[PDB]
Amino acid sequence: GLVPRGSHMTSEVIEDEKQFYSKAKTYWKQIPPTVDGMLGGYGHISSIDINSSRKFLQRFLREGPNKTGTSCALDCGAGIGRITKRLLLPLFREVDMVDITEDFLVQAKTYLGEEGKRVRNYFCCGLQDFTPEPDSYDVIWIQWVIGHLTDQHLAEFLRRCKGSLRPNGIIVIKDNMAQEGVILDDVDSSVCRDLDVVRRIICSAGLSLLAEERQENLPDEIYHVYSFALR
Amino acid sequence: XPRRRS
Ligand SMILES: Nc1ncnc2c1ncn2[C@@H]1O[C@H](CSCC[C@H](N)C(=O)O)[C@@H](O)[C@H]1O
Repeated sequence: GLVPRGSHMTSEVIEDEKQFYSKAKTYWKQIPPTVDGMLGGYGHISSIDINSSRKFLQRFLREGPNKTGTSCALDCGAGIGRITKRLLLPLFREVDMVDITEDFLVQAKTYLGEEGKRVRNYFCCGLQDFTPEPDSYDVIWIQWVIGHLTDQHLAEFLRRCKGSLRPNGIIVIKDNMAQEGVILDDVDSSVCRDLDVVRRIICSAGLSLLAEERQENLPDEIYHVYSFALR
Repeated sequence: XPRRRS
């Protein structure tokens, strides 16, 4: 028969792309603009996440003959700026944020406090319609949002990001990974993809893998989380 | 963000 043991691409699990996006936008509009909101009830893990991200990223900034710069970073799917506040602003002179939910970007101005004065652009846009500026960012940080893009949109977005990188720049994807296949969450209207699917999409965007690391010390019940450094 | 495995 035609029905496979499991799905391995978004076209197998997304019935209607327009509705996939509109339902996700509606979902996020209804979430409190708080760290626990950003983390789906896992606010208590935020420091574990941030401290691992810092160690992961610092190697590129501090080590080697071709160091990644610290001028400008872009936080993608940034929400209220949880990552911008604790990871990026302390490391980069300037940060831009892009998120589909305007109210989160508005809350960011409060949440980020005085250091938030160094957030330059707050872009209210879906990543699928966003073009980061060519030759603009040392680091493009994409966390806990790739499941909201279709395969074609994710591939193209990553390709646009590649063009946005300054010399020695990197893209980091940090996100949920499925054990096998592609799984639809029909509540928040997102997918979770396995490592092979994500690797295929990275390759299709013309990106090379620099590092790949599974996040330790996370809640036992949640999807595994991986960080990929790319350029 | 983090999500319980389905
Ligand atoms: N298509 C899309 N384009 C841009 N942002 C999106 C999006 N779909 C969902 N989002 C945003 O993705 C975020 C997921 S919550 C994670 C927030 C942040 N990355 C952090 O780790 O703290 C929300 O802020 C939501 O508004």
